[PDB]
Amino acid sequence: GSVIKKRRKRMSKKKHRKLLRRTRVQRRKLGK
Amino acid sequence: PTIQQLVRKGRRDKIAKVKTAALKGSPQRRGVCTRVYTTTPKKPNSALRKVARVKLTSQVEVTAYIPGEGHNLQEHSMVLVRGGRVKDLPGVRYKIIRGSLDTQGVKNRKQARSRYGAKKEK
Amino acid sequence: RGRRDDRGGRGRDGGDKSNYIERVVSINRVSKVVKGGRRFSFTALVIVGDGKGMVGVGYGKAKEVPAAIAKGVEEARKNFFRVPLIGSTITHPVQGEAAAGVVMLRPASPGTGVIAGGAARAVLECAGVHDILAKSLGSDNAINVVHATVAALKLLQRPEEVAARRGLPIEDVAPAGMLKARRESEALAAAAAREGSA
Amino acid sequence: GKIIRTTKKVKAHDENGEAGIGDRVSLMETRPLSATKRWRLVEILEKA
Amino acid sequence: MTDPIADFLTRLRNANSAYHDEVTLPHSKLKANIAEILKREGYISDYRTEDARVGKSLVVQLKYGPSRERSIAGLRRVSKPGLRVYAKSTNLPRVLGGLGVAIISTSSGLLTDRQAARQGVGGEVLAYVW
RNA sequence: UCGAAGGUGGGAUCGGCGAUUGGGACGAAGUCGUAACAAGGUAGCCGUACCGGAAGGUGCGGCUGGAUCA
RNA sequence: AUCAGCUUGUUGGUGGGGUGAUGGCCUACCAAGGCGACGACGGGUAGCCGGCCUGAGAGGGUGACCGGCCACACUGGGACUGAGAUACGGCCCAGACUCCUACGGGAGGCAGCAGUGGGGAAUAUUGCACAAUGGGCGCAAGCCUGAUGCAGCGACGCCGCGUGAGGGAUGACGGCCUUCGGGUUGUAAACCUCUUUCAGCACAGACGAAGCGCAAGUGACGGUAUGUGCAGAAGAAGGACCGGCCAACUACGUGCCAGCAGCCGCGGUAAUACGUAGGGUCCGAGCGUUGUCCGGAAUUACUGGGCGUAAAGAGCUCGUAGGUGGUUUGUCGCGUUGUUCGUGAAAACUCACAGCUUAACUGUGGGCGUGCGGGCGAUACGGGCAGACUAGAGUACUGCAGGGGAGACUGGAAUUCCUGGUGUAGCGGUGGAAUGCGCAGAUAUCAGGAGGAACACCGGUGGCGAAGGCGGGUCUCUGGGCAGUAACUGACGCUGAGGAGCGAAAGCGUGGGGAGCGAACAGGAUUAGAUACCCUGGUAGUCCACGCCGUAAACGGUGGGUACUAGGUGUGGGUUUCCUUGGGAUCCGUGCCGUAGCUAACGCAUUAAGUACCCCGCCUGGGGAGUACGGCCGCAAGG
Repeated sequence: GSVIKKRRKRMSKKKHRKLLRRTRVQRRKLGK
Repeated sequence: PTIQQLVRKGRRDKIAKVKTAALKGSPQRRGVCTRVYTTTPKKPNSALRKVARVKLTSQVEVTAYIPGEGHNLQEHSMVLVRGGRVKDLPGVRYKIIRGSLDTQGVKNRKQARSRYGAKKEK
Repeated sequence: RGRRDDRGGRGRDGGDKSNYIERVVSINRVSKVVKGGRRFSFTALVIVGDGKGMVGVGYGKAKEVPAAIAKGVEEARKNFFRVPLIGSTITHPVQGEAAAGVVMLRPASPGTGVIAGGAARAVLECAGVHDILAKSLGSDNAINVVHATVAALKLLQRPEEVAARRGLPIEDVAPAGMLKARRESEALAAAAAREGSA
Repeated sequence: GKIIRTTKKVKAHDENGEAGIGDRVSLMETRPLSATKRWRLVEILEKA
Repeated sequence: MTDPIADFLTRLRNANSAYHDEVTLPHSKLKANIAEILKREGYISDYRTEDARVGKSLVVQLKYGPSRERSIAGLRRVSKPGLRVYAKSTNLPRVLGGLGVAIISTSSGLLTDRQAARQGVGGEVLAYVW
């Protein structure tokens, strides 16, 4: 179809990836 | 689809989709009103809407709209909030009854007459 | 469609034969972007018919509303369509499909009334039916439900035609209640016809 | 309208041990002989 | 190969839709009875049973009208494996208001809807043809 | 012998509140850029990795939902 | 199943015990089962039903009145009495609470009918009778009965009746519009006759009682219902709405304000959409709003939907339960079907009829009670059992094609470095340049050496593999496919929830290897500024061995199987009839064009998205979000 749907989805995915970069450490230690 | 697949598991309805969380499945709830501030709607409709957030007896914190020209209610009035729908300010879906326990009916209202609670001329 | 009531001292309004039943179903202004703006035109879906059960379907394109209605009248005039009945009912339950238009046309006992939505109600009120029971499933439109209703009336056939296809002596094609309804409807055709001769 | 094949693990009572696994036994309803042993079997048809 | 009769009526809808003169089939008992019913109601013209690779075969010639137009205006298998549709005597489902017929295989053999009505027996449907 | 309540004990599980913090939705109007839509001015997108104030950029493989045609 | 295992009187046996009665109900011993993806054990909510509401029906919602069952009686245990016990107005104990006490100790129990406080948007009188019907005791009279019969209260609901009728003008007064002519309110009003139900005031006054009673009386409702009288239009209309859907429009007043709105949307000084007025429309003792449910919604599609691109085909296979099953003979009668018996209380529902001034309402008689059990009958189809068959499926035999896979050994061209020649000032790079390598001997060329990776040409719309994927050569081991004959087996088939296995690239672990390319990382340039493209360098990586991970636009965006449905032309594998390599015919493969048919359209179109059957996956507006919480796998990234 259009690539707009694909790109909205991918924006969400990207943002999430970044959010796991920055909290990586914090999730390990707060979880442990 | 492949009717044994429906014998296994399938074909249930979706979700009740409850409209109002006032509580209990009750039509109107009296409430203590607080902070009667006036707001700004969405972009095609610009005005100042006269809302008041109300703590329903049902312990929940909601924000109701006050229909009519003006509101008799000040801070700490016992307003009787029914459920409605105002599109125009987001998150305000309740309307305060006018002509009720505390908030008096709309004065010189002569045509609408059941809503806005104006009693008949003597 | 306004300002039609008029008295003219001119040559003629040209009122004449074929006083048929004519129904205008819908009109939606159809726009077209060209260089510097929009060009508005008009579409009128015109149903014509007589109370025998002959139906037309016309589709008028013009940039005036009575012009589009008149062109739909002439186009349905050019293209009629025969519908077979029993009395004033329909023969048997059908489903018609015009690519998304689903319409179920089911017969009923007489007196019930034409129960259908407005497009199918138009095509059946122009026609020779008075008591059938339809429904418009899918496509939620006027053009596809009119054209789907006419395709549904193309899936109709006589009891006799069915008997002929199978080379069987009727009785042997219908069941008996519907043959009795043939006797009732042809009997009232005889009563109103012989009252028509005198 | 699907004709469902269903199973029913009943429990049953052999005094003489005439049946074994895989057999085609009959059944008949009795008095409640213990906590869910409510069947006794007479005229076992086929053995394995 | 999962349903025999669906391949039978399927082959009659394809050979009927594509303007064919005859059709060839693996002969069986139930297809012979359905072919005999569609003989007796006149939806097909006649069938003949051949001997062939290993087994017998069913060659049905189809009955057309005053031009190329068709007598069987459809088939639809209803008593299909997985939802075999049963019918009490109260209603042998009427088909196309009665103009179509319903091949119903009662305990007396294979009948039509009308024969299942008058003789007072029901117990199946099979495909019904109009 | 059994035994309700009571007492001691360590857990399951359902929630309420919590300084601070993550993101989310809406707001107009603000600041910064201009990533995408035309070959959108480096074709776009998928997976993954790395990096970057942000949109993003690059690598490796893939894909036409790509273009003009050497 | 974001709850997968639970159970030790737990599963069965024997001897006792207990009970009105069978029994892990209980007990001693012995045996060791039992229950679970047809959801066990846990969690959440819930009295169940005749019914009620909605609906064309199928179904959805609900369990108020009336009726039938069940459970409980301040909270939690226990027995006793008795024909019979959750013993509401019994007992015993322990609690929590209210109250009396001379402090030693007692008393309580509206979830009976009234009634009070509280909670709440909200739900009635501390009524009168046992006259009727039911119940108890009594030989009977009779006594008891907040069951019941009635009454009060609330438009809380359903139905019926009233607020007058007939006459009445080229259409008054007043009102508001106006094109300044008039037009509307309006036959409506005033007036003129007439009639009075229902309220009002009078007098008469029930049936309910073929009852009870041996007493003479007896109706709570009741001086009610209802009669017959009297006076007189006499005492009696309101609410919503008039942009669109959706019956019904004009003026005045504010002009992005004040407000409206079910959605679409109306307000920026000429709004039929806001407020007021006229007028209209729709209902009417009511009319609007809010809430809750069904409907429309075929919008969870059994009846009755879908999955190339709109939401939707698991990355791909193998296979457990399951679902489904070619040809044919027999038998059983489990599914199916026919018929009769029993039952589905009454009420309701539907049809007819009777009763109340009518109706709601009530009663009588049918039907309904879509079901279930028993007896008797049928055997086509499904199934079970016992057989038979060769077309599906698999095997043998003869060939044939192939970058199918793994292991091992080896080949040359090219790039880079190295040593040595020959030989000099530039080379490299770009849109144009500069960092850079050079002048210590570079680039260039010749000879030799090292080492790694990738395989030019053949080679493409071509082959093989289940899908990823697979191309230097040779050898070794091994997998699948196709055709031909029909030798064998004789339905062994299909699919496949969970499950195991394979699964590009990137990434991960340990150990090697490291030429070229190269994220990150530098400098140069461009630019307003480049954390970018372009340039020069460059580490992990790319490579091999052994494992992880499990993802992709893993795409034909098309699950697997099967049968059929006009053709035309390429090319890949193999059999055969004819000309004699050419053509035909055939089985399997892969492309391009094309009818019918299909589709929302583009398109598909014998390699279907066509016509049908079988099984699986999956979808239910967009965001929030393939995210949180929880669990599982993983070294981590993460899935």
